[PDB]
Amino acid sequence: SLQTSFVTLDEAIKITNRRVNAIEHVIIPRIERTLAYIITELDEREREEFYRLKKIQEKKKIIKEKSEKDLE
Amino acid sequence: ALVANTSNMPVAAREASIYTGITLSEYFRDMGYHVSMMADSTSRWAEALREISGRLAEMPADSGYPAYLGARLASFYERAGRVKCLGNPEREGSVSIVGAVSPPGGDFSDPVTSATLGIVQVFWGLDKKLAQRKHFPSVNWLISYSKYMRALDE
Amino acid sequence: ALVANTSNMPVAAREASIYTGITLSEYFRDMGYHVSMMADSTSRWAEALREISGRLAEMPADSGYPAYLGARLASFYERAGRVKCLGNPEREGSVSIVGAVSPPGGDFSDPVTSATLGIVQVFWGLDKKLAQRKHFPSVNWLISYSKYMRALDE
Amino acid sequence: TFGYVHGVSGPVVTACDMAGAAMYELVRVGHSELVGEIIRLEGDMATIQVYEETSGVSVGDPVLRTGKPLSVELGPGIMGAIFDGIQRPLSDISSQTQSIYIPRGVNVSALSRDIKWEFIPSKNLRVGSHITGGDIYGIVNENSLIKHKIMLPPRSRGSVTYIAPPGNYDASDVVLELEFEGVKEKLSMVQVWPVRQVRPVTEKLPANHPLLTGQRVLDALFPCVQGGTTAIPGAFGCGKTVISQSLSKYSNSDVIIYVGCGERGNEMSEVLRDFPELTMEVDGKVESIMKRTALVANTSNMPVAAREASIYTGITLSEYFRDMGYHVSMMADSTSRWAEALREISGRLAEMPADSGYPAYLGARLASFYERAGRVKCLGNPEREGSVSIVGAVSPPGGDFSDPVTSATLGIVQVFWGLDKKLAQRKHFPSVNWLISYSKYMRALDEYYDKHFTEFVPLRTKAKEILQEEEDLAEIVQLVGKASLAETDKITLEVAKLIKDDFLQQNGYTPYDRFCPFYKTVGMLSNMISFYDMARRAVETTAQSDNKITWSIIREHMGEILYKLSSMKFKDPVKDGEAKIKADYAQLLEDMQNAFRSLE
Amino acid sequence: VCLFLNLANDPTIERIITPRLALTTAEFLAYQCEKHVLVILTDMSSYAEALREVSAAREEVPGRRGFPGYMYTDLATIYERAGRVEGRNGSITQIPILTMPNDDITHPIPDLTGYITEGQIYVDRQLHNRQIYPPINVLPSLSRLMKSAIGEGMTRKDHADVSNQLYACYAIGKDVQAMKAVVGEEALTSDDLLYLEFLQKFEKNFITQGPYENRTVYETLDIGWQLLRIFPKEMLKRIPQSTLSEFYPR
Amino acid sequence: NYLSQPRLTYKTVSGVNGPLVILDHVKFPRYAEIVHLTLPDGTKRSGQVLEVSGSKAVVQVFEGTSGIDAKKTSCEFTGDILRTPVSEDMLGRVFNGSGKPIDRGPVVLAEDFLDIMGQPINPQCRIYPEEMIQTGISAIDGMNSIARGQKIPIFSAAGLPHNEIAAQICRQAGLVNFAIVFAAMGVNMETARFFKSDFEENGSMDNVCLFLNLANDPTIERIITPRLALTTAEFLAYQCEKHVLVILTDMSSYAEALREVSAAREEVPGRRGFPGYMYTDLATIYERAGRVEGRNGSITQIPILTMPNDDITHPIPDLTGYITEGQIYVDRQLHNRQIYPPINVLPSLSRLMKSAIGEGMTRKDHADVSNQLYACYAIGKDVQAMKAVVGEEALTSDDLLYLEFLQKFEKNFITQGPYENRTVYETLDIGWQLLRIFPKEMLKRIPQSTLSEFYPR
Amino acid sequence: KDRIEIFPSRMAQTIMKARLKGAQTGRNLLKKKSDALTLRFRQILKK
Repeated sequence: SLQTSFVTLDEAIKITNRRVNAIEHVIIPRIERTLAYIITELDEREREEFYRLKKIQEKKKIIKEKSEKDLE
Repeated sequence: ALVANTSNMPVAAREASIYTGITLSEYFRDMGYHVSMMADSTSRWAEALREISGRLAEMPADSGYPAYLGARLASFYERAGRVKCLGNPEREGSVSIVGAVSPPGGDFSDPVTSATLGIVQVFWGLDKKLAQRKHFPSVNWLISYSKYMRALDE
Repeated sequence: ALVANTSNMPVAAREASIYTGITLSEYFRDMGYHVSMMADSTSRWAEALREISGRLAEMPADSGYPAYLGARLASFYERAGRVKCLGNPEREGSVSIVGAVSPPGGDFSDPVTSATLGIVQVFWGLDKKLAQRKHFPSVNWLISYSKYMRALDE
Repeated sequence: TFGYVHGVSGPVVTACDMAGAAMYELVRVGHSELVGEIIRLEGDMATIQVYEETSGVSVGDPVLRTGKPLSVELGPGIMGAIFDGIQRPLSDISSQTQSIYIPRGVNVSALSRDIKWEFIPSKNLRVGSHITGGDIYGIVNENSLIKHKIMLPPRSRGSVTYIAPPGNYDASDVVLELEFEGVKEKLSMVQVWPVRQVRPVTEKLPANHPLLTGQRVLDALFPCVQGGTTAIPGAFGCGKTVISQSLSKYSNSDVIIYVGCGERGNEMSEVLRDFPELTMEVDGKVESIMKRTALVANTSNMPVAAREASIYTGITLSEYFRDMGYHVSMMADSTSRWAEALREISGRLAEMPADSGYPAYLGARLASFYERAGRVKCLGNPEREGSVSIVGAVSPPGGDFSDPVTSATLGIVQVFWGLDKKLAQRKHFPSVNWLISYSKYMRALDEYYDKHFTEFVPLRTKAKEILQEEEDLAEIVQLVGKASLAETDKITLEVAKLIKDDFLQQNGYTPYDRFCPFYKTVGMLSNMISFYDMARRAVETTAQSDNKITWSIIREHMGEILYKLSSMKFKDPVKDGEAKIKADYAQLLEDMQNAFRSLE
Repeated sequence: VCLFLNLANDPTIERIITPRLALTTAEFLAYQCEKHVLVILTDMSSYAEALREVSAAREEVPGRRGFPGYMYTDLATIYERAGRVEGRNGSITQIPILTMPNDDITHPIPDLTGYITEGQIYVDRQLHNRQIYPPINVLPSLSRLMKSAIGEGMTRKDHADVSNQLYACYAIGKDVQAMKAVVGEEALTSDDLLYLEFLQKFEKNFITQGPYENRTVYETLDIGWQLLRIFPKEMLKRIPQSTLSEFYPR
Repeated sequence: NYLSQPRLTYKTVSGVNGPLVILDHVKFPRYAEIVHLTLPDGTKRSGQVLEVSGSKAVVQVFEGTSGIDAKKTSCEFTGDILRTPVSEDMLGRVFNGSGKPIDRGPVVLAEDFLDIMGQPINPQCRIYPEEMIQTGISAIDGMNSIARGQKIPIFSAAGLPHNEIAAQICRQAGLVNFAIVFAAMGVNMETARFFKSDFEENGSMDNVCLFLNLANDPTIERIITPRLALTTAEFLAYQCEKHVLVILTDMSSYAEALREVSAAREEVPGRRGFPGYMYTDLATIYERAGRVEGRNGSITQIPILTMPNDDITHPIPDLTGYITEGQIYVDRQLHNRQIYPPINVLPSLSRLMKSAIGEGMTRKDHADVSNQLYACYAIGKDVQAMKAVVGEEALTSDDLLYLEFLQKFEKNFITQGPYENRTVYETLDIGWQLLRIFPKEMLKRIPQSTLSEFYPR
Repeated sequence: KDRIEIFPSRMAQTIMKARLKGAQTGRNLLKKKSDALTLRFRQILKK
């Protein structure tokens, strides 16, 4: 009984440690590298939006200044 | 009664449908009726507010939505409640508001969803996982909430 | 024949370089030759379109690229084909166009890659993992495809 | 002189009749004299970023120019002062106003006027004598420690037309008069310097001497040079005070400057409460450390420009003391809070974001600050050396060093004392994680150790190896237990335990560890590594023998030497003479050598 | 048929009008001439790219991803020209087609479309790489009118029930397929292995059509029941036991 | 001929905004001309006209705009673009970022004035580079050979010893007469001493020119710093037929200067907020390299850059990677194990190694040895990644030999002393002594003839 | 290969944080399993 238990526990430990290390060195690294890409590209969309809104705001200020100059 | 704007109706008609709906609901509420009102989606109203804001050359706030989206939604939802109606026969009407909120791409971080959740006391969070397993009515009982339990205990 | 316009030569001339290459290719096609056109990168072409847009202050689409980027690429790749040439003697010319897109960061979500793969019938997606292994040609055989295979089966 | 307000929108004030004004000139706006910087010119009009809340500023209000960009008053009366980030004197604002508040638009002169300081003119000078910038034309006895060297401003030069005789003079008295090109300059003890300009030098020297902290891990394994650039991961859980207080009490710097970069209100009052009560022994007298420091404190609701400027103010002070030939140490207790203030200015200027929302120039604004450290030959003629050491803390969210202020800081600082919550939770003070931490100055300090501590470079190298071997061996212990290791590796864990438990740990609240001199630090490590080498020789000499040495035999026959190797931390430089301390260390070397000789 | 052609070499702005011409012809044929009409719109992404080109050139305020904010109302003026009307025999069916950029279902073009159109038929890269023609992934696909298109006299009466169960079984099939990697094949139960067999047989027999097989609804539900018969009767939990007793033992 | 017309000077500063001064009333403004500005306090500054429109000239000021004044500022317009004074006398000299001398020598007495932007080298006159340079470093010379005229940068994570590798290449570089132009953009003074000292220690001064822009020097000078270095390299190579090596240090500090200028200008941003033209501007630096027809001259370049947050996909390494002929990579996974020089072969390539090898240049085997070393090191990394999941008990004896190869390889091929100089032929004999770890039949990248000529020896 | 390639959105950031908490929880649950098995395994070997 100790023999069969010992051999079965050895296989179960190997199977468990394969899953633990696959989580630690495959699944978690795919997720953390993905989350870094998501946070990066999310911030790229935020900059591209910021730049468009800023250029719009500058064109509006030009149009306002021109519209006041057109009163002369 | 029904107010019916197919999606191709002009952007302002989509906004007017919301304010018409609540004003009809308030009119029957003043009769002491326990009115209920349902909107097809407050997000479709926010898509109208977005398009209006863009055409007016306003500064947007998030995902093109106007910054006042929250104040618009509050000026809608805060017209609900039970009321002691004006004038002489004492009567208690109410307007219940069921404002739907499917978010862009299914993202519950969305401005109109978050602004709605900042205002509504109940959130029937329907979930793709339950819908995909064909479980009905598909409400997620761990994300959903109802603040009214404190009152209903009486 | 070559049409050079190296990375340090003037940015604007990248547009003229592409259009020159396809103009030549359409001429040798009208003689009935089976032309091939190489283009060492449509993204470095699209960066000329980005620069002119940024100087003109036109509104960018994704990643700064002009909104007409899709139409520029569309009206480039559609200059390919096999053709019954104009004029009296019948000829079956062709231009085959091979645009070596160079996506910034290596990322195929790049708008030039996304628009390019929208138009082209063959996509040979290379992969830095294969090039690091010195597996050359570094074609990733999962992500790649050829829509012509049904015609080539004949 | 003054312009008039033309428009206001939030902190942005547009002014007119400003045709004489300059980019980054400092302007007072409104009847309350609110501070602000000109951020644009557009003709006879200027746009002023007003620092303080503009509520109540009106069109047609006066707009008074100062003839200067953002600048620090330098002079006597800095020691003991508390400043905001723009050099306004928080102690004197308090004493004059009798208010718990800074009033919007303070105009209190930064160095207190009316105090007649004791001045001695530089006795070599005469009428008609030549002089150049950085010449010390007299000494002011502002406090017992810091004889204040008054010096000619770096851009001034000429012939002395007059110098004041020995006497008492306040900062507005004309102490020197000089002439160049037929133009007279009248000159005061107060000196004004543009805060974003580097005070020039004869030469920035290579840094070559330790900034002794009096702390075993910090001085032995991760040394910072005088003139060094360094960072600390300052966060609550790590115990950041263990470095900053030890530096403040003991370290070999003549003056200290603190910048509160933009700290939490209560955490700011901890600094301002604590330092007055700290003391140093000097020449056998006990005196408050406020005799040798100034605290540029800023709470998070101080004006954005004051937080962003506060770092540049502290270094501009530190460079003046450096030019007096003093060794300054400058603590900057959250460079991250300064980088937030910088990000807010960029956001209000409507500039485009770069990494994680910080401005493009974050890298340059950090680098051009840390390059203001170093040893120098000062300007001016008495050839004096001096330095600034910059100890600029970082605060990476969740410990994530990829945060751009943290990453750019670690891209620049040559030393990083990586404090760690895991060590602080175990009370392993000074709580420095030796695997994370590093110093690049080891090479440059070889000259100093070769001259004064010639055996120490070997010992330092061996110590780092023994600790690295502990972490590698700990994997084998976790896999297969301590019993499975070789004898060499077992004794390596025992010595690494002594190093970790009694060399690198130092409880600064105890009278024996209040400070730790470098000679005590060398003697301790010399004995631990002498034991390591003798134990390792005994083990390796008996390898493949019948009778074999092991850690248990050593602990049985000479557990007294293991007890002494721990006990050596308790030796006290105040109660014990250096000869007694050195003799006890030499006796433990002889004792262990005899003890191992009795085995093999 | 009636074909309008703007090709990728034809000028961008014409393709803004192309879909509106097609729908205007469809309104004449349907609502004035009583034709049953189908409208095909071959690439709504190229239509939205034309809106983005003109919008950017007008310096209009963008919506997300730089498309004009009005693209929702604008796409509605296209997609809402569908459906039967009072007195008419005629009817405009539409089957638009839409090139999702970056394979992204949440992209503004498919996203605003999904809100206006009465479901979407979703064609998936994964099924295509497996050589499954047509590559329709049933899970992200929907049809809002399905609940009134199917039932007694319109189809065989079981058709809602068989389809609902198959759909949940496919969803469970993809979930146990994810388990086969994340936890391993050895973690799967006999039931999970039957959902995995279902997923394989389902792609092979149900999804895979061939480009000239014209299956009736009856052949489709019959193949459906032949697949549902893989499980023990009690696993078909969404179907009423009355319907199971009529169509499971086949 | 010289410009004979006298210079105009303007006080018509219609505005100042960030690093820009906007002159007005300018008589026929010239795009990219240089302005010299005198501030109210008499400080001299310089600037370049970035835009012209009617009477207006928008001048970017190199020393920054702090202290510019709308009335009391005098802007002298030189009427011409920026020209670097050049001469061979610039070897053995040190210049700041704007090209003023700082070695306490005089100004450059020019043999000519050259446009700082250079000229586009005509693709018909460009010779394809093929003569090999030994750097002396095995991880370069054995598996990433550098051709005479190649541009190939050293990428590095922040704080890695990239300065020491670049110094060692200056000490040990030669063919299997020479000069160096060294530039650094935004270098800290502690590192500026190392570079200046190393050339003085090696006796190299008589054939090196240094441009130093320090990390606190005005950040717009970083834009001209490598352009000045190249304009000197172009004089020395293309007019004086010197064999030139240009070192450009922290092209990341150059790219940061582009990002800062781009923010101030309000350009259309590309990735991470760098300007959309960062590729073209980096090409205007990097493409000023190579041999040219009829000239014995050559510009080699070995730029260096700190990869921000170690990210190979970052725009600085990524656009540089597109423009440059392969890259040499340095890694923490080598440096933490004390493996100097910490060059990681696996991400490394040199595009010209496909020509600057074989008979007359190097031994016949070189190409084959390099490819097999790449395969064995790559498989070694893959089996190491397997061991991290399933443990070494799952690996075959062949897989364990690739893991042992990866150890022996790093310990002997990459590992090399900071002054140790190795020939390519010595490096290939080391290569074979490592390849001999496997049975002959496993060497799947090497032909049977090359094995028969070299494997047993 | 190195990443999951969900398209960049605030949804995807939420889903990837949830997947990370899922995987990290799975690691911790399986680490307890491995420790308990390891203890019994070493006990049985001595027996």
